[PDB]
Order: sequence, then C-alpha cells, then structure tokens
Amino acid sequence: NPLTHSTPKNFGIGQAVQPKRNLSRYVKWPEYVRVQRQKKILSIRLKVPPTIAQFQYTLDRNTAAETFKLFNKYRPETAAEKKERLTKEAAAVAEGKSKQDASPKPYAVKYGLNHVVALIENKKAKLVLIANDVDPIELVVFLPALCKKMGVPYAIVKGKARLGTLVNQKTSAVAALTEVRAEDEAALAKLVSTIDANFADKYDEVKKHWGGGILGNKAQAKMDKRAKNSDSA
Amino acid sequence: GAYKYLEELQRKKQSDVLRFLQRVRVWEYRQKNVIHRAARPTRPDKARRLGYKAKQGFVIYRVRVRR
Amino acid sequence: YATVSKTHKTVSRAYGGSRCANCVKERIIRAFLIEEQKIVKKVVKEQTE
Amino acid sequence: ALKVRTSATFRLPKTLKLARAPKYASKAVPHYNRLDSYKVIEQPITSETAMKKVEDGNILVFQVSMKANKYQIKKAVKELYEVDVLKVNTLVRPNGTKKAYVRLTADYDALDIANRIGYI
Amino acid sequence: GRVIRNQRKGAGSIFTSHTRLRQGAAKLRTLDYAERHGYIRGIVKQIVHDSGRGAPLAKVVFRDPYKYRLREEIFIANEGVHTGQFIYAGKKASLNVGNVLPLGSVPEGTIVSNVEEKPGDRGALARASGNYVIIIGHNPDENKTRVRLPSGAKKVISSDARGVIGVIAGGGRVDKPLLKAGRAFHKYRLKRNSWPKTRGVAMNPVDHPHGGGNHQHIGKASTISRGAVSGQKAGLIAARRTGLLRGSQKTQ
RNA sequence: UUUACUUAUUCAAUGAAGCGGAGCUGGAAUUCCACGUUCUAGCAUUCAAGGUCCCAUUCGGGGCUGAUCCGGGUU
RNA sequence: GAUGGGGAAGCUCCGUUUCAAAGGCCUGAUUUUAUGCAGGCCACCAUCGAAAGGGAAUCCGGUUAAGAUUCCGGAACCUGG
Ligand SMILES: [K+]
Ligand SMILES: [Mg+2]
Ligand SMILES: [Mg+2]
Ligand SMILES: [Mg+2]
Ligand SMILES: [Mg+2]
Ligand SMILES: [Mg+2]
Ligand SMILES: [Mg+2]
Ligand SMILES: [Mg+2]
Ligand SMILES: [Mg+2]
Ligand SMILES: [Mg+2]
Ligand SMILES: [Mg+2]
Ligand SMILES: [Mg+2]
Ligand SMILES: [Mg+2]
Ligand SMILES: [Mg+2]
Ligand SMILES: [Mg+2]
Repeated sequence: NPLTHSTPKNFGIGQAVQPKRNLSRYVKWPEYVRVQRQKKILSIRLKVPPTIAQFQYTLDRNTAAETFKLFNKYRPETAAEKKERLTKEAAAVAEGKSKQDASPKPYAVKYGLNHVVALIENKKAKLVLIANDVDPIELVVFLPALCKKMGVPYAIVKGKARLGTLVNQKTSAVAALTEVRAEDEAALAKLVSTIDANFADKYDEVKKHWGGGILGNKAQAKMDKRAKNSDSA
Repeated sequence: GAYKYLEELQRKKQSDVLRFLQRVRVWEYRQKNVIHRAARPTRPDKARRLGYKAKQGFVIYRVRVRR
Repeated sequence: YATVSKTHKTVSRAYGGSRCANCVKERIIRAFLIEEQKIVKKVVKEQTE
Repeated sequence: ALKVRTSATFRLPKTLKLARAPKYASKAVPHYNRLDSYKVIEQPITSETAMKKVEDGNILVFQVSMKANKYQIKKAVKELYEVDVLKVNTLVRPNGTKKAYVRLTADYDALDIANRIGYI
Repeated sequence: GRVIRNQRKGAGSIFTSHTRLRQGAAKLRTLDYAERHGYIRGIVKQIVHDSGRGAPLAKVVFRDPYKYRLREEIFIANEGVHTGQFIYAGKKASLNVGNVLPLGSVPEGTIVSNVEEKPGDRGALARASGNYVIIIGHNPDENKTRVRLPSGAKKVISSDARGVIGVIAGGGRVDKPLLKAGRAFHKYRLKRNSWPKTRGVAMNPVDHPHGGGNHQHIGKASTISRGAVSGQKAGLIAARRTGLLRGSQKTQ
C-alpha cells in the first residue's frame, strides 16, 4: 500500500503516447475481404428489382426449424445405407425370385436444381425450399414464380449449406418433398399453410416492390439531420 | 431442368433483374484482377452449351480485355 | 570501438560518451525547473477554478 | 469477427508448412563423393623449383583439383600420405591447373615423404 | 525536321532535376488526429540550406503520438523561426510565426506559407523564398477560405487546409544581380540542365521554328496558339498581349 | 439550366488511428457551450500505475476499469 | 532491375513500394518434438551497381633465373568461435 502509487496517464493530445486500442474498424483488410464486404454493400445501395429482394424474405427461425425437422425425417440414403440395401436386395433377388422389389418404397427429400424444377413443372412437388444464398442467383430467381404458377408451395429459406446437410451434400440450393409418410402428412399440411402464408400468398405483393436503396450509416445520419432541420421547421 | 430458364433469362439483358446483376457483377469483376480464376461458371447453362462439365479437370477463368 | 574496453568509450556521468558535461547539466536544470513549474501550474489551475 | 486486433495492419496468417514426403526419390542413387582425396591430389609437381622447395622448405608441391580448396587439400594430403600439414598455399597456374604448396609440420620431413611416394 | 529542345525535355534523360544533395521533400506533417482536433508541439532542431532551393529548410522534431519515437519533418523555414523554437501544429495552435494552423482557424489578413491546396497534401502554395499567401476571407457554411496567392490569383481552398504562419525565409534573393555566367552556372548546376539557352533564331530551320534565314529573325508571329502542337510551341504561348507592359495588374 | 443522393467512375493520404451518431460530467437556457498539452532546445516506451473482482498460492495469473457506448463506411 | 499489379496481338513495356494476405526472431510455455496448437517484440520490401567512394586486421629483414606487404625467419594484429 505505501509502496505503490497512482500515476494516471494523460492520454490526451500531445501527452503520454496512446495506449494500444481496438483498431479493427481501421484494419486494412485483404482485397478479397474488402471485395466481399463492398459487394454486400453495393447490392443494397442499389435499388434491387423485385425478382431479387424477394429472397431477402426468408423463413423465420421457428418455422425454419420446424420445416428442417420435418425434412430431416426424409434424408436420402448415405453410402452405407445404399450398400446395405443393395446387398439385402441382391441376396434376396438371387435366392427368393423377388422382382427387384425386396426393398420398400423410399421416401426421400428431392434435391438437384434440374430435378426439382422438373418436379415443379410436373406438379409432383408438395413443398419446395429454395436457398436464399445461391451465388449466381439466376439459378433460382425463376423458382418462386415457377412454383407460384404451378401452384407448388415454396419457401425461401436460409442456407444452401443447410439444404446440403439435408441431402448429404455440401450445398444443395433446393430441397423438395414430393411424397410424405402418412404420419407426417398433417405436419406437412400445417407447415405448408404457414409457408404459403409467408411466401405464396404474399407473392403478388412482393412482385411489385423494389428493394435496396438503403444508405450507409453516415449517409443515414446526414439525411436524418437534414430531414430534422429542413423538413421539420 | 433449370438450364432452359437460364438460357431464356440470359437473353433479357436489359430487364431490371439482369441490369442489376450486370452492374453488381461488373463492379466485382473490375475490383478483381485482370485475369483471375473463377470458382464456378457465372453462366452454368452457357458453360454446358460450350462444352464445360462439372468434373475435375474443367477450369473457368475470368478475364478483362480493354475495349 | 568494438576492440576497446568500456572505459575508453564512456565517461562516468549520466550521459557518458553521448552528451558533454555542460549539456548534461543543462538537461538536469531544465528537467528539475520544468517539473517544478508543472507542479506550480497544476496548483495554480486548481486554485483558479 | 469481434477480436481486438489492436493493429490496423493485416498480415498473412502463419500456416503449417509440411515437410516434403516424396512418393519417390529424386536421384535414385546418391552420387559417390565427387571430390575424394584421389582426385583432390592429382599428382606431385616435380620441376626443379618444386624439388628445391621439397628439399629445403619442407614443402610438397602438388597439382590439385581446380575445385579443391585449402581444407580439402589439407585433409586429402593428411589421409593419402599420413602427414601433418602446417600450411597450404595455392595458386592457379597460367596453364589453368592448380598448384598447392603444402608445408608439412616440423614433425615430418618432406624429402622423406617424397622419397616414399616415389619422386626423389 | 528535328525534335526541338523543349520537346526533348519531356523524355527526362539529361533534363531531370539534380536532387543528390537535397535534404528531402519539404512537407508539413501528415494531417492526423492531433492536428485535426488539438495541436502537437515540435522543436526546431536545425535550419539548413537545401541545394537548388533558395529558401532554408527547418528540421522540426515531433513526438510520435502512437509509438515511442521521434518523427523528423522538413518544413520550409518561415522568416524569424529559430533553432530551439517550439512549433505548434494543429487546429488549436496559437497564431504565432512558424505554427501550422488550418486556414479556417486564422483571421482575415493572416499571412501564411506552405499552404495546402487540399487538406493533407502537406503544402503546395507559397513555398519559394519570400513568398506568402494572404487569407482574405472565410465562408463558414460549405467551409472554404478565400486566399490571395503570390501571383495575385484569388483561390478558394478548404478551410481544413493548413499553412505555416509567416513568410518563407530567404526573401530578397533575386534582388542581387548574378553578375556572371558562372554564377548562373552554379545556380542551375544544382537545379537542372536548363542553362545556358541557345536562341532559336540562332539555330537552323531543322532545329527550331525560329531557325534559319539570311538574317536572324522569327519570320512569323512569335505568339503561338494554345491549340498548337508539340514542336510548334516555341515563343509566346497563348499570349493575350505582348510588348512592354504599360498599365495595371489585378484585372477586374 | 441550377441544384441535390451515393454505390459506378475519378482524385488523394495513411503503418488505412481515433470517422459518424449518441452518451457521461460541468455551465447556461428540448437547446447551447465547454469537456487533459504553450515562459524553458529536459523527460515521456515494458497489457500503465492505481482501483476492483476472480484463482493459486509463496513465483503469481486472468477479467473489468483506468481509456463511455453504438455502427465495423480507413479518411 | 525482377516481384505484386497494370499495359501490349505480341516480342515485351511501365513501375520499384507501388491499390499485395509480401515476416523472421525471440520465447512464455513445450520439452506426446524447445514445436504446430500456443503468452507476448519489431518492417512502408528482391537484387545488381565502385579493383580511384565507404571498408576489420601486417610489418621488418632475408630469399628467386623469373614470386613476394603472399615464400622463409622473426615480430604483430583482426574477425568468428
Ligand atoms: K528564321
Ligand atoms: Mg473443382
Ligand atoms: Mg592466392
Ligand atoms: Mg529524379
Ligand atoms: Mg536568358
Ligand atoms: Mg542565348
Ligand atoms: Mg548558324
Ligand atoms: Mg520547321
Ligand atoms: Mg511557324
Ligand atoms: Mg546568317
Ligand atoms: Mg522493367
Ligand atoms: Mg554489390
Ligand atoms: Mg576503395
Ligand atoms: Mg617482380
Ligand atoms: Mg610468415
């Protein structure tokens, strides 16, 4: 106590060279980091035509969790499951004269963009999930309108990576249910009701609404200041 | 599949959606190097039409040329 | 200078073979007087408010 | 994402550098010693001047490999002739070969060594 | 038929500046937080001669606000600045000769030097010996300062542009006759290869527009259009008038 | 034609360090102003001492504050 | 005069720290191995460019047909360890 003293440092201008501070706001980030951040910025600074910016509306957290829980009951065969099915099918058709129907009818989520588009055009899809982050977006921009025209319930959902986990891939960009088990028909109907309430019933209204046009932090503050002064006087 | 829709949509270059995508992507390409590896085709339908297959050994490179 | 002992290159004082004696003395006097004036300025600021 | 990073400079992060684990050898037979004693020491130099150096200066005069340095000359002479070397001086002759004046230590007699290795 | 001398100057082979002996580029401090908000005190360590420059330079040492070290700056010394003088640079610095202040922080009629054309260019205007800029007014809204330049031009600069209070030292330099080709020689030996100058009329037609003729004479008007091309711009380029200047300057 | 907007484009600087918006404190009327350095050619660096909380013990170690918060738009 | 970049149909040109994720050296700890995970210190940059510029340290005597501040004798000095 008597040997230690308070020696406060004067960190004001012209004194006591500044302490190490969090400069993460001022980091000269690599070019790829700057590019991805400013691409995200520019995509909302520009006015986004309504075909895009209908994808900023995604399934809410709870409805998405319910949808993904339902879709997780219809995962496709992994390599091990397919190998086991194939051996139990061969060792059955060889001996018991089965008509290659020694395995039951599979009930699996349908994936692959071309496959799901074909199912939508054939009205076989009972529910379509469209990833919101498909990097070339033209692969899925027509999907909400295609589903709306074919009367197929669709939800724009967060994560091609999540759909990839659904279908045992890294990314999937779509995930469809064409048939569902009887114990899950009611869950599918309720979830389709929620999903149509969020996307398909709103489609005619979101199709005429532009997105983007959002200013940055500083421009927003400047516009708020000038609207407070000029507009409210 | 989706490639027919991609092909028809790619022909509406002066539509609002394609104009927006053009502006954003031209900015991104300009920010990148003059020649740089592209992770995937920007137009998968066009790449398939021109002979690209999504297998190991096929490569896409983006290149900027003065007009 | 790498081949000679420390005694040849220094002087036994606060700045040795860097600053001359008179400059060192001026540094001593300036440091002491300016620190004292800093104390005086601080107390004058505190008693003028 | 939310780390402090008190410097405004971003540096390339340190990543693991795996040592090479080749699937096949690069040469498939290591080369034998390219400069052993037998080609470090080409042959003794037996001019009248060199023989005078052998007689009077305790210095053996050798033609040596143009790639051989003084360490190599010293160790090759030591191995080949079982003598201690006090000093090695070298030059490149005008004919493009290398001549080494190898002064043996006082323990050995260069005339005796030359007699043994066959030039008197 | 030949590339003329003023054309040859642009390639910069023998016409580059002789910069060996120079002390370094004379610049203000980098415009940082301390100067933008308060001030920083430096010390004038040396007032030195710069080769090829009439004005003396002042080496001014500041503390680094973010790292424990000293930063030496090369200012152009204003007249009256002395070694051991404390220089104050920033928005809050006092109106004393040698201090570096934003143009908007000084009153009308202030004499400044090494004035930035834009905030942070570290000094562009009134840098030659004896020259200065005068602050003639402020426009606080859309913050600008109107200033008078050594040439007499009026310029509108950002109020955050900085300048050094006072006049550049070494004034009156051109009042002494050089008196000697050798003195001109030594002057330009440390600047560039622009001396001596051969008159174009003393050349041949191949060498210069003015060359040739059985008498030395220009032959056509020496006033040359602004739109003329390289190899033609010898003489009086885009001259509004010629002849012995009789009348007033500062046209209204 | 004059003018605004900013993200294209353009210019410039920096080791992209303190930008923008709020707030605390004091003064004065929801607003305003202030909000660490100026006799002196010294010195100013060791996650800053101090304060506080935790652990773990004889070495000490860690967090918070000191040094307001928010937006990650380097300016 | 490479690199990063940009230009050029191209041979190549510009530019030399630039619009680049451009780093080895200290060591807490590690010693499943003084290293990877992991405490923490420093960078606005290849390289070439001088036998008259800068620069660690050697002198004397003797010796050959022809070498000598290099050999021999003696006597020193510097650098790295
Ligand atoms: K003529
Ligand atoms: Mg691949
Ligand atoms: Mg030699
Ligand atoms: Mg030059
Ligand atoms: Mg003249
Ligand atoms: Mg003349
Ligand atoms: Mg003539
Ligand atoms: Mg002519
Ligand atoms: Mg003419
Ligand atoms: Mg004539
Ligand atoms: Mg080159
Ligand atoms: Mg060299
Ligand atoms: Mg020399
Ligand atoms: Mg001779
Ligand atoms: Mg000797």
